[PDB]
Amino acid sequence: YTRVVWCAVGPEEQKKCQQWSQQSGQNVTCATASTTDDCIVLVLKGEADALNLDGGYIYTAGKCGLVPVLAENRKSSKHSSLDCVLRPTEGYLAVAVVKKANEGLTWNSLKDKKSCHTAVDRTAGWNIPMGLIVNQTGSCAFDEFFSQSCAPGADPKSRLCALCAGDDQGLDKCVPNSKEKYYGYTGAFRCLAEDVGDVAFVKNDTVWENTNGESTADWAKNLKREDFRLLCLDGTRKPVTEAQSCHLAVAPNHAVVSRSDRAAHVEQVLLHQQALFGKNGKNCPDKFCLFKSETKNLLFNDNTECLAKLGGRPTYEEYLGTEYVTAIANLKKCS
Amino acid sequence: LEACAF
Ligand SMILES: *[C@@H]1O[C@H](CO)[C@@H](O[C@@H]2O[C@H](CO)[C@@H](O[C@@H]3O[C@H](CO)[C@@H](O)[C@H](O)[C@@H]3O)[C@H](O)[C@H]2NC(C)=O)[C@H](O)[C@H]1NC(C)=O
Ligand SMILES: *[C@@H]1O[C@H](CO)[C@@H](O[C@@H]2O[C@H](CO)[C@@H](O)[C@H](O)[C@H]2NC(C)=O)[C@H](O)[C@H]1NC(C)=O
Ligand SMILES: O=C(c1ccccc1)c1ccc2n1CC[C@H]2C(=O)O
Ligand SMILES: *[C@@H]1O[C@H](CO)[C@@H](O)[C@H](O)[C@H]1NC(C)=O
Ligand SMILES: [Fe+3]
Ligand SMILES: [Zn+2]
Ligand SMILES: [Zn+2]
Repeated sequence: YTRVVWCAVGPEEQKKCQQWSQQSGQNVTCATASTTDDCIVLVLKGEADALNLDGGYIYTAGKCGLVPVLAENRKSSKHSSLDCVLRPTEGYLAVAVVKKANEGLTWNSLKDKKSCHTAVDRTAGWNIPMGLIVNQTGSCAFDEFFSQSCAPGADPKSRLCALCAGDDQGLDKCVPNSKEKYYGYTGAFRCLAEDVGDVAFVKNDTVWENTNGESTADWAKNLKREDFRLLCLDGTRKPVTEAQSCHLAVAPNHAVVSRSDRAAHVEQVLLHQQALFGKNGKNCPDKFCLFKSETKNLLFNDNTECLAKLGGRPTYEEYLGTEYVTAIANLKKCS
Repeated sequence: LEACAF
């Protein structure tokens, strides 16, 4: 009275959710769907209570009446004395990353190159760069801008899925869940690391967390930061240490959404679950860590220090911020 | 226009 039903997107998330459910003594249980939109529909039906969402997906969910409950908060610098749960979120930096060896690729020569995106409809992977590109080109044909891409959730026969690899059997090409090899922040970055794409739209933290031994995964373990450059909007290229002055946008942190009528109970249960399984949690690392998944960002980003309270009981528009909402709205006019 | 997508 009552259990919270989390929605897991794809089978790797479903497995993590099932471990969480077991450890929480079924205080949390799991529904699973193949895509984040299908999870949003399970919550709208009442077949699930909540899930953690990128800002682009919060827009879809919020147009349908779901509300933000708690936000991811990653390691800060300022606000230091404040407990993680009470500290205001800082946003993350959406960036365009290329290889340093691909000399002379800039923001202004992206046309006809190969791109890697976290998925359609996500902030850094899609809404920010494609919104900027539609605006700059004066054209809605963003599906004709890059010669080939991996943009999970697009039509699998279209050139926006031509670079996606599917799963270890080569099935599920372009599905927008972690079974697609190039899904998400770490998939899109891998798509660039392997030179499948010329440019990856991810965030600043991705490049750091998957280079210089920060990841031990096969594909990442040998990557060096100095082999990558960020593309700035003024046409310059900078080292990845310069993301504060060479980003596309500042994104609102991923956050938990629920139906409005279950938001308070979801919130209470999550605060208690993170005291057990969170960053310094009573049962992490012995038993289960809610914010780890071997770099695969399952359910939550691996870099989440806590889920934090939101100030001002914000609506989804308030949480995303007016400017981002308007940019999404403008880009969605193309389709 | 301004509605839910589902
Ligand atoms: C792509 O281009 C569209 C069209 O310019 C951009 O939409 C525009 O967004 C701006 C800034 O958010 C809006 O400006 C104004 O801001 C002031 C106050 O700070 C506010 O008082 C006004 O109501 C207004 O919002 C502008 O209205 C909005 N325009 C349209 C036609 O919707 C969009 O941001 C660009 N996309 C990206 C990703 O940069
Ligand atoms: C880009 O992201 C990286 C990774 O999150 C940030 O570097 C981390 O920042 C915190 C606090 O400043 C440090 O304590 C961590 O140890 C850093 N991690 C690594 C792996 O180096 C970096 O600050 C971000 N850049 C900007 C401009 O926000
Ligand atoms: O709107 C911004 C912004 C910051 C710096 C430069 C440009 C825009 C913002 C950052 C972080 C956040 N916003 C909006 C609310 C918040 C969040 O996580 O929801
Ligand atoms: C399950 O939830 C109840 C009520 O909040 C609580 O008494 C119990 O501590 C919870 N246990 C775990 C393991 O999450
Ligand atoms: Fe995101
Ligand atoms: Zn900025
Ligand atoms: Zn308000």
